Amino acid sequence: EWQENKSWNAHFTEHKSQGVVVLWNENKQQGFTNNLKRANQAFLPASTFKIPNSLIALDLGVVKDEHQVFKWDGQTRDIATWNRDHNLITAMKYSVVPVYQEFARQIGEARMSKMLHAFDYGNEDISGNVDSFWLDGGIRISATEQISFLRKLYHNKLHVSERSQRIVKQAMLTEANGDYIIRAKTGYSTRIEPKIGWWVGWVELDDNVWFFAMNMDMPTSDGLGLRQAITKEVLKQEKIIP
Ligand SMILES: Cn1cccc1-c1cccc(C(=O)O)c1
Ligand SMILES: [Cl-]
Repeated sequence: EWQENKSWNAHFTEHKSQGVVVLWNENKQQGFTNNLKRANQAFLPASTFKIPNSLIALDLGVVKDEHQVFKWDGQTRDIATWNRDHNLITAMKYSVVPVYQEFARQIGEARMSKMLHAFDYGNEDISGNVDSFWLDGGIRISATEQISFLRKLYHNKLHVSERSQRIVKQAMLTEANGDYIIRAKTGYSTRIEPKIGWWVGWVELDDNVWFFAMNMDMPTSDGLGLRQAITKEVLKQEKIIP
């Protein structure tokens, strides 16, 4: 069941923004969104694609473990944090595209396509460059499809090893305190209109899990912090976090 709560739109209007937040109450098997239509609109995943990409690279042995160092190729890029060595944890933390492009090249088109089909991921279309299709290719996924994929990951039900799923969930760790744990991944799609920002993941509580997927229009990088801030405003309104 899906329920529409337009009162969350105030959190977007407050910041002259437009977007969608989708929540799923795992215990109750109930979903909530401010915009049912946009919740099912499929967009490029951009760096949220680092979740499946990590899973595939680990299961195929392209990445050995979360400590393997992927050395910087020496090309100075516009993101300072990318011009350094990384492991899986830091590469997800800083959304280090060039590390994941190398992964994708080693995975290859055929294994990439097969895995995404096995994951039931979005429209399963990797058309484009094997090392950029999640940024400017044919793959599309909606906020509700992100949640359905993440639920499989949470439960170790994806068709990769349990170990691979455990490592990626570790790498998704974003915030933890005495009240909740957030495992999540941001995205920023700039190469093809509409430019949007993503945040997808879940909130672990003592006795429930709330999955979330949000996206919002992002004409400039100035608003990127609104991805987390708006989501948290919704979570606070629903009393999921303090
Ligand atoms: C600052 N920036 C401009 C374009 C892309 C980025 C960027 C780099 C690293 C992480 C993130 C993020 O969304 O978390 C964004
Ligand atoms: Cl952890």
